Amino acid sequence: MAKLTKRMRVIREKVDATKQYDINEAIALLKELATAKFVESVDVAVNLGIDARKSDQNVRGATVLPHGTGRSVRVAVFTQGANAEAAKAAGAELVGMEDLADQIKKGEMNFDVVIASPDAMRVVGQLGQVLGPRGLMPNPKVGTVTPNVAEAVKNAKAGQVRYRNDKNGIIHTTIGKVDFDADKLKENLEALLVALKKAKPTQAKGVYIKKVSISTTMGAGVAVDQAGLSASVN
Amino acid sequence: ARIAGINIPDHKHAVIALTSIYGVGKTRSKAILAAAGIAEDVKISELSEGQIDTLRDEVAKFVVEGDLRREISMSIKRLMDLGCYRGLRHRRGLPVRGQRTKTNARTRKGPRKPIKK
Amino acid sequence: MKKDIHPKYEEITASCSCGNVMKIRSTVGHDLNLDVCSKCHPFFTGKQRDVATGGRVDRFNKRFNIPGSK
Amino acid sequence: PRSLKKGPFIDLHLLKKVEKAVESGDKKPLRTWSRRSTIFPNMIGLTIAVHNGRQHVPVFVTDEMVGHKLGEFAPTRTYRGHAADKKAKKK
RNA sequence: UGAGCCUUGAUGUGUAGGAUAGGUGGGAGGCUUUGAAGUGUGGACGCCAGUCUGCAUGGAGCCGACCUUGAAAUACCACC
RNA sequence: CGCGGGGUGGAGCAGCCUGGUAGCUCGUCGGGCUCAUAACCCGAAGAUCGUCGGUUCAAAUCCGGCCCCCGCAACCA
RNA sequence: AGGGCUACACACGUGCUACAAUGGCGCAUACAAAGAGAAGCGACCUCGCGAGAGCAAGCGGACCUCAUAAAGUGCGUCGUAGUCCGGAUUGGAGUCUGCAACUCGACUCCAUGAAGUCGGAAUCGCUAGUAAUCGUGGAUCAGAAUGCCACGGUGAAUACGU
Repeated sequence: MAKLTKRMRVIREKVDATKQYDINEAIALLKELATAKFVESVDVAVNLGIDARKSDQNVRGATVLPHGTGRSVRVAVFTQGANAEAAKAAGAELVGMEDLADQIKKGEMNFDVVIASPDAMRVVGQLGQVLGPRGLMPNPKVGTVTPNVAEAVKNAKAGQVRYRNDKNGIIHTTIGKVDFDADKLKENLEALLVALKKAKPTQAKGVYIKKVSISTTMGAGVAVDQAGLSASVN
Repeated sequence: ARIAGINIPDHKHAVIALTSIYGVGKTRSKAILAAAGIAEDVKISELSEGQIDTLRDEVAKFVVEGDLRREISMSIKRLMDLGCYRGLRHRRGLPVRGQRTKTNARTRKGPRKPIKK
Repeated sequence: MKKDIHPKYEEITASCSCGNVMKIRSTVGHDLNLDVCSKCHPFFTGKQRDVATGGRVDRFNKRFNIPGSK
Repeated sequence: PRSLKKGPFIDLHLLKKVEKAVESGDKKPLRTWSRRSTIFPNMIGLTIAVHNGRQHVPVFVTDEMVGHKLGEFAPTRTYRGHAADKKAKKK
C-alpha cells in the first residue's frame, strides 16, 4: 500500500543520501531518522538465496535474543482447558477458548501473537493460508504452536523473535527499539543471523545473503550492504 | 415460547401460528385457545410454558402426522391391489374427483413432459 | 459359546412355559388361508346407506312435499 | 366424497338373477347389464359377467369387493401408455 | 535495447466492504504549522479523473489497533 | 541432459491471469412462425472441463502430485 | 339399456383467479343496482359445525325472500422463507337430484399441504362509465359456470403526429 504522507516527507528531507551502508553506520543513521512521539521499533529485512517454494526449501522458526526488545509483545493463550494462574504467572494476559476462536474467525485480532495448543489450532488456525499482515492465527512453522504454553509465555516476554517468508526469500525480523545502544543491537542481530544460518538448507552454499535493508516502524528505512558476523559496534 | 418449534412464524398472532404441531388447522386451534383462556390477537411470544403444556395436552388427543400420512398410503394401496376403478385412476396418477386429464394432471402426476414423435 | 454378544435374557432363559400376561403366545391366520387385502370390507361390515342424524323432527307417515305445498 | 344418499337399493335386476343362482349355489356366468348395481352379501360367490358396452367382462364376486360397484371391476376407457405409444388393441 | 545486479517511488476504484484487498514481517497509529482537509498551485499515479498528497493560510484528517464488512483487512514504514 | 506450450457436450472451439458464472459451431430431440411453401425464431438434453490431492464462502482457472501429447534442446555417435 | 366426447404422453386457443403486503390473517364495519320466485320460492319454527332436514305463516314481489354483495374501511399484525401470499391436490366424515353417483354428478366441511415470485417462442382489446378490477342476479336450469346477458361497487395512461 505504502501511501506517500507527511510523516515520511520530514525524514526524507533529513537524509543526506540514500545508499547501501556498513551495518554499524546503518544503525547510527537509522536512530537519527526516527520522528515519532512513540519509541519506534527496529527490525531487519534479509533477502535469502534459498528457493522459497513451500517448506522444505524455506527458512522457518524462531530464536531467543540475549537482550529483549522494548515492546511488550501481546501474548494471548488459545486453549480449551488450562489452569489460568500458572499461565499468567509466566507473564500471559488472557487464557481461554471462546474469545480467540472468535477473533481468528471474524478476521481481526487485538493481540499481536497467540500461543496455541495443538487441540485449539487444529479447527481454527491450521488451514488458513492467505493470512494477511496482522498474522492472527497460530503457525507451526514459527514454533509458537506447543502444548508447553507456560514455557512459550516466559520466552516470549523475555525475548523470543520469529522469522518467516512471504511469496519470496525475504525474512523480516524484530531486533529492538531505536532507544538502544549499537552494541546491544549488533548482539540481537548476530543472534538472529546464526538461527537463520542453522536453519539454512544444504543447497544454500552459494550466494545466501543477497541484500540486507534495515527498517524502523512509523519512521523510514536505510539500505545495508550486509549484516556482517559480529556482536560488537567496533 | 414456541409451541413446537421447527417452523413457527415469529411475533405472529396465535390462530395461524399453531399449524406446525399438526392435527390442528385453524378451526381446532381456535377452540383449543378458548379452552386455555387465550385471546386470538395475542402474539405467541407472550406465553409461559405452562400454557404451552395446557395447549400440548389438548393437541395430543388429535391425529398424529405419522398416522395421517399412513392413512393416505394404505388407502391408495388397498384399492390398487383390488383393481377397482378408484384404485386404477390412482395407478396412472390421473385425478379421481372429476378433473381433466387432457389438462390439469400436474399436482398429482408431476411436470409437463417431452413427447417424441 | 460367545455368551456376551447375544442380547439380554429377561424373557429368554426364564419361563419357556409362559402365559399371555402382557402379550399373546400365538397368532391366528398368518399362514394365509385367504390372500391378504389389508382392507376392512365395506358394506359387508357396515351399511350401504348413510346415518340419518341431524334434521330430527317428528316423522309424517302420509305423503308430503315442501314445494307441492303453498 | 360421493355417496349413495339415503334410500335402499338391492337393484331389481340382481334380485331376480340372484334368486335363481343361489339355489344351485353357483352356475355359469350371469349375463349382466346392471352397471348401476352395487356388490352385496346375497351375491357372495357368484360369477357376474358385466357388459362394459362392448362385451361382458367376468367379475368374480367375493367378500373384499362388497364396498364397490360391478362397473368398477369391469373397465370402460382405454389408456395409451407413454413408455411407447400403444401399437395394439386389447379385448 | 534484452538480462543480471542495485538506489528510491506508487496506483490496487472486488462478491461482501464507508473506501485504499500483490504476498507479508515490523506493528497500534503521524497531533510538526491540529499529520490534516479545503477552493487554489504542483506531484506520485490509474479499471480515466480516482487513490494518496507537498504548501501561503489552515487546530476542518487518511484510517487501523477500536468502531465496521470479509476467505483474507486495511495506519505507516518496508519487501517486491 | 535442460527450457517452455497443450489435454472442453458424441465432434472442433470460447471462457482462464482473486476464481464463482458451461459460453460458440455442429450432431440430437421437442416446440413456434407465414394464408401456405419458404427461410427464420424458441427450448432442452449432453462434462470427473486429462487425473489426483490442497486453499477459499467459491477452482477449468490459483496451489501440490501423477500419466499423456508437442516445439525447442542440435543430444543418443 | 349400458358405455363415450369430461380419454392422456402432449401441445395449442380462450377465460378465470393468482404470484402479494395496494394484501392476507383475526376481531369489528358499510351501502348496491337490477332481475327471479304463478308448476314455484318462503320469514319464524325445531334439528344440524355447515350444507341440509322435516314443518310452515306468507307471497305475487318497490310488502316476503334469494342476499351476509363483494372488493373497500377500522384496529392490531406480517417480510421473500412459495410465506404471514397462494391455497390446488388427496385422505376422511356429513349432505344432495335420481332404481341408479364407478370411470363422467353436486354441496358442505375437517386435517395436511404442492405448483406458481409476473414466465421463451407466441399473443389481444381499448378513446372513457371505456379499459382495468370486484362482486351480484338472471337466461339456460334433473344434478354442476370459470362462460353468456345485463346490472351496480371502485374506475386508468394518453390520442403530439401520419
